[PDB]
Amino acid sequence: LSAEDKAAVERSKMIEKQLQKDKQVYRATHRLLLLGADNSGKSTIGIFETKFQVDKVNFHMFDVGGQRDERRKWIQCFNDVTAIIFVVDSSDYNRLQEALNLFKSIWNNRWLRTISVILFLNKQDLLAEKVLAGKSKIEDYFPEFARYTTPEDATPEPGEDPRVTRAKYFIRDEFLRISTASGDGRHYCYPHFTCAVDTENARRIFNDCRDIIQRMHLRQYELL
Amino acid sequence: VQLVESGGGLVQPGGSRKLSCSASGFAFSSFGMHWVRQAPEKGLEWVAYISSGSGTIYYADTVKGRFTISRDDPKNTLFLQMTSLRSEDTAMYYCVRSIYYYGSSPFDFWGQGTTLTVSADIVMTQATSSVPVTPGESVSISCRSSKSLLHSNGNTYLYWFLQRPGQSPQLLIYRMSNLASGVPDRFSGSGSGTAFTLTISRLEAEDVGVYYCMQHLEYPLTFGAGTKLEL
Amino acid sequence: ALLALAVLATVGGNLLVIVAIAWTPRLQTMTNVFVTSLAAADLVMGLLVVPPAATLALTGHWPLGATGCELWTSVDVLCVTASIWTLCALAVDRYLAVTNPLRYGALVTKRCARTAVVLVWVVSAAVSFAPIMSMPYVLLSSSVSFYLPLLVMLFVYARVFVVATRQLRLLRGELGRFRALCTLGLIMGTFTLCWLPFFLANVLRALGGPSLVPGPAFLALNWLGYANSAFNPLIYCRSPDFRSAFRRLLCR
Amino acid sequence: QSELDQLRQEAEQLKNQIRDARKACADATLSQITNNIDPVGRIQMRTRRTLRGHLAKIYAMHWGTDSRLLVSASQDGKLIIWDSYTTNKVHAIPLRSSWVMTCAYAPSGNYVACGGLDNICSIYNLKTREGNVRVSRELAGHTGYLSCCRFLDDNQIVTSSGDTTCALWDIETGQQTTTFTGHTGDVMSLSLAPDTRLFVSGACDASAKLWDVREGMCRQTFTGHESDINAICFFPNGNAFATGSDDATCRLFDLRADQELMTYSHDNIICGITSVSFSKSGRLLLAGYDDFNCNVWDALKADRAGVLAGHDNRVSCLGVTDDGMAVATGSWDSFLKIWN
Amino acid sequence: QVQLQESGGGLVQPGGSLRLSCAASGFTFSNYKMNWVRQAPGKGLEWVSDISQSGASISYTGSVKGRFTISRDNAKNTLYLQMNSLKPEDTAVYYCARCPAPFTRDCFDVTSTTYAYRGQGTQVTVSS
Amino acid sequence: AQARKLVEQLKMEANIDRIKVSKAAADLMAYCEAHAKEDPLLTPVPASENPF
Ligand SMILES: CNC[C@H](O)c1ccc(O)c(O)c1
Repeated sequence: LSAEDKAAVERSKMIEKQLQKDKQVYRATHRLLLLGADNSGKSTIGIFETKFQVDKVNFHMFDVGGQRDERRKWIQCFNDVTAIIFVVDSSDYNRLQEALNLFKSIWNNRWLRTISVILFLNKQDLLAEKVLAGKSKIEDYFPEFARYTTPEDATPEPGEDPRVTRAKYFIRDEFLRISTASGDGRHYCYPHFTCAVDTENARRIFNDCRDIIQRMHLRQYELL
Repeated sequence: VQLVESGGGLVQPGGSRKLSCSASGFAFSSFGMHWVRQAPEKGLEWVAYISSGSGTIYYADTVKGRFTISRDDPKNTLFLQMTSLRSEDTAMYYCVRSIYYYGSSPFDFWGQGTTLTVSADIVMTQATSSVPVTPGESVSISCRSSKSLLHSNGNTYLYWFLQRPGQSPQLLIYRMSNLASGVPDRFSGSGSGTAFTLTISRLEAEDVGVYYCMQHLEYPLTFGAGTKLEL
Repeated sequence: ALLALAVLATVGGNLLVIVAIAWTPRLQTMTNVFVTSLAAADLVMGLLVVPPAATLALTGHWPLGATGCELWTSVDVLCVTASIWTLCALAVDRYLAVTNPLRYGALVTKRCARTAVVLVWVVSAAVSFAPIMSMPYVLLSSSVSFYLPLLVMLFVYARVFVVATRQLRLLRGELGRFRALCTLGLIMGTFTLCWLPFFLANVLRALGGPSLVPGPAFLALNWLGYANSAFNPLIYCRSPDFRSAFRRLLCR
Repeated sequence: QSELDQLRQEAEQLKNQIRDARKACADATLSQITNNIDPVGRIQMRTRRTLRGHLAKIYAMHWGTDSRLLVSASQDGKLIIWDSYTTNKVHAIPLRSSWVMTCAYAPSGNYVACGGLDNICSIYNLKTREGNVRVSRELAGHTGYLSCCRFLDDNQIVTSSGDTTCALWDIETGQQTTTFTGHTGDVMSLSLAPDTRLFVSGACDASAKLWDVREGMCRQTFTGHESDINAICFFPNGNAFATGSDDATCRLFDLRADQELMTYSHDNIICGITSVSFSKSGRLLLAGYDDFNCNVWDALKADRAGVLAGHDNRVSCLGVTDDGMAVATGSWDSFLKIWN
Repeated sequence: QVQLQESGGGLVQPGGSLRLSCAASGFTFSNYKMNWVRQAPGKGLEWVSDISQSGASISYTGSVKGRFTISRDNAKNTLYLQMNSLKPEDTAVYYCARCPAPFTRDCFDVTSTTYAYRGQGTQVTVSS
Repeated sequence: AQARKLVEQLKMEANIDRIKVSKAAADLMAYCEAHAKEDPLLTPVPASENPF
């Protein structure tokens, strides 16, 4: 090994030291993919990146919004994120089936089969206003709503009309049915009712990511 | 890219003195630094070297134990702490930048230099220490080494430097065949182990000076006597 | 007899575990830093401890001499202490991974792992070499080598068991809208069955006349304790990556 | 819609005429005339090098022209130049966006390029007087992710993108000079001809197209696959190319025959192809798959000659040196392997 | 190449019946999950129904449940959609769409504006 | 006029002067046999001149 070869080796070692320093911060950061629609309202919740540090833990959420309507190719880049945040407009019954289809495709994709999904049902105030209005009917778009009953484990807010609770929990169970139909436990769905003036969404994401990683650690240690 | 040296002065036959070289215009932290002196009646002489990141430090036999070389990357400054100065240390000291990776060009830039006045090594031989030329002609100079500079890597660690009168030396050929960036294509380097030749086809003005051959095979770097191209 | 079988099993398993961790970048995790220490301790037992005991049992006397007996006893004590404290460190690492999932990477880093391993080996060296460097000793050494790691592992694994059972029940409730016990029981039961009787009898030898338990029973317990080194690769290297590395190395 | 009916009619007529014209040229098959040549034998390559240092999945790699240096792109937002002979890291280039999808190395070795979900192709100067690597130009104008980029010279680069288009760029001015339109789905790969006068592209429409760089028009269209084409590679002599798709098949197309020559598939292969390449003689076709493995194919006989096993995750990229001396494979396990 | 030809669409009265057929060629029909997609005038493309590779799993949109029946003939490489009790809201151009990749339960981008593996469409008009 | 553009492109593509498949296969085989001598991947190279 000539002197220049040794110097090149030393430069390579310096590069490796820098790489290790970068590896620390890379492992300390959790990446989230933000998915939704035009009317979902995910902007309140061409890549729109944001960073927040709830409880000293760093989170980095991405919103891909500069592509065409076909997403079967570029969505494979996000096979290693901690969680996917799916935002739906709960008050829009016309677009509900499109959201359900997108959720099913995400859940059953070969490369996205291990990613847990945090489900945000965004416009709950609009949902309550539409349900109490009585003009629009859920059974028009979802015929099975007529045979649906409120779950025994439902926890409605005091003062909330039982009709609003039934519609809310039916819409939630629509996604939960897809989530529980496959995946055999490698990944989970965390549904949350949201609002345009909600200030606790970061805490919900923090708790969901904590649960996801704890479940992953339990699974990898043969503790289920 | 600029290298500026400061700290020279007249010291007693013996004493201490610190030389500083301030760097600006390039990534100082990514380059290895060398100190090169030149006695007023002699050619270039390698003094010391500090690697990028200060992991490797080398000294010449004549200064080991008396000189200390250091760098402070925050301020982009190179230091040469000299103690117990002797009568043989009267010279002009250059700080030379050198980057080391596959295909790099070490010794590419030399500083201006600061003048200091006191009150198992490869021998590089350069015959014909004087050559008269005429503009518009072809000239050729040769440099011989005690040991073959081929390393079985395919690389021959032989370097050519040109020092114009009153200026700092500049790199011409690195690794015995590659033309340094910013050098006219008239210059050409060729040769084999222990026998090297530098060819200047159709020499023009500003080509006059002293040409030095240097080896980079084992780190006690040795220069040639200089060719001293004349008119 | 079964002596040679145990020696080859221990040496081969632990050496294979060490080599698989060393040559596979995928297996070079933070948890496997402690697995390397456990495998090194078990390998050194299987190489420099068990065959001396077999030779002494067959001949009735250690052939090395006065220095040989002291060196053998000290090496045995050091290896046992290192193995048990490495098991405790593995338990603590699992506890931190489970109960602090988000901050686990910052809590248990590379330097922390190397420092913990070095501290474990230094403490075991001190415990083993205290009589030669400088009833009370038996009690104190046994309490620092077995009982404290036992208590720490029991607390850690009770916390882990509670968390795991709660999560399993939550998941079962989630999936029914439309194994921690086996793993933890194996991990704790193997260690407790292997080493608990020996240290129980040891404490008995100090506190109260040794007669309470005769000589042959004591040596048989020690041999029952030695079996823990052969079982450790099975318990702590059943991960699919470990099996894949084993399949690659043996077939190549 | 009588007018649209008429236009669909003319297109059906021309597509049945083209199909008939191609049929009147298939006197025999490639497998028919190569049945009398000796089998290539069994090829067994060994992992000679393993390049470690990337912190996440490797998405792309490109060999240098000197067949010693190579550049790799990873999810960690880093570009690394490697010395394959000594495993030394020559440069480490941080990237603004971590969603890179392609990387390229200029044939002169002075520049590297990269791009991805940012819809921008960034050019990096490797030889600066300041001693560091600086971004030299950010080529903007694509509306859709960058999927492939290749240098023609130090001032010309061809890109493929997710807006079903390809572009020819002038790096000095940063402006598109030629736009290649006609694909229906996302263009996933491109391959320059040896003379760089033409290039082929594969898109997410089960079709491949041949383009003229100077004229900027489509010359021929090749439609044999059944799903999206992920990889494309020109034959060494420039008269053919190979494609890999999600149909779990590789296919060979001839330029002057205007039809496919052979299919490389087996009933037990059900995984899509991510990358293809040729040995410098063209006799061997190497293809990477989703099942963590790479297959070596007898290109003239459609026989599997060997495998390249040893990656722990999906093989994302594949390349062969300009002197045909080695093969480099990138994978989602964050490692690169050199095979021989 | 991949070709999908839709036929059987026409003009019917409310409460009438129609049967649509989608003949496929250029790919292994039995390897893919198949879909029916429609586009009402002045509206975006809407998913209607899907049939699995073997036909065991069937899904319907809510607006068509109980009135539409989807089936496939793997031997004949054709897809059907029997439509009963049609109402004026069903007036649209019906497209026979195929999932992009084989052996997958997921189906991406079948309702996109420009999807390659989709037919030209057949017009169904329900009016009195 | 997307249909008109597609029809024009198809008209352009229908003017290609095609050659026989047998000739193309023969030319591919000839290239492969001619350049088989310089192919390290085809013939494993001895370790003496193998850079890896
Ligand atoms: C000879 N058998 C020694 C046994 O392994 C042993 C281990 C640890 C101890 O602290 C001890 O007092 C004895």
